[PDB]
Amino acid sequence: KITDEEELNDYKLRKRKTFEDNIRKNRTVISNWIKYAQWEESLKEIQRARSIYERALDVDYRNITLWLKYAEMEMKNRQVNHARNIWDRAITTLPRVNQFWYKYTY
RNA sequence: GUGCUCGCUUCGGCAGCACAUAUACUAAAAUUGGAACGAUACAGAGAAGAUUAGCAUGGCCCCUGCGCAAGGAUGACACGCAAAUUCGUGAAGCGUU
Ligand SMILES: [Mg+2]
Ligand SMILES: [Mg+2]
Ligand SMILES: [Mg+2]
Repeated sequence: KITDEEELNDYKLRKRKTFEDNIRKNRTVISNWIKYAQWEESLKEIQRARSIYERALDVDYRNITLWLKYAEMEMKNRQVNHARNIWDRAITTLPRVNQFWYKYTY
């Protein structure tokens, strides 16, 4: 059982260290980024997860499920306007992926 | 500061002229922080039984070396509920239109 936010920050320190270490070794391996971003979105620290998805798109911009997870985080967390920007950037960079257009018009 | 001054003009002072033209991380300091690989306790070599030569791979880990040699335990690390977009069959019971 964790008490006041010193111990919560210690938990977060351990988890962030674990994920950043997995990112250091694998470097690519897109699931590592997705797990770390899902963990950040579960704790409503979604600016961290914006950073993680943007770093993952710096690694691999052509991976379509990564764009999908980033945009579904921003849709899910009621950030209509961020997600809308993401879909515009997604359909601009990867225009022959029809997934992006269907989900944005939906 | 020196010298020339047919300068006042004594050998005292002054006047003019010429030449000479810009050092310094400005400290004898006040401060300000970070390191060592030594002890002192816990700790003990990778490869699916045991004993083990090693050569790599990658980087927000470096050390010895002049080294684009070669060593450092194969120098160490690496050991992970390793789940990424995206579903459907058939029968039975209950309630509903
Ligand atoms: Mg060697
Ligand atoms: Mg050996
Ligand atoms: Mg090695």
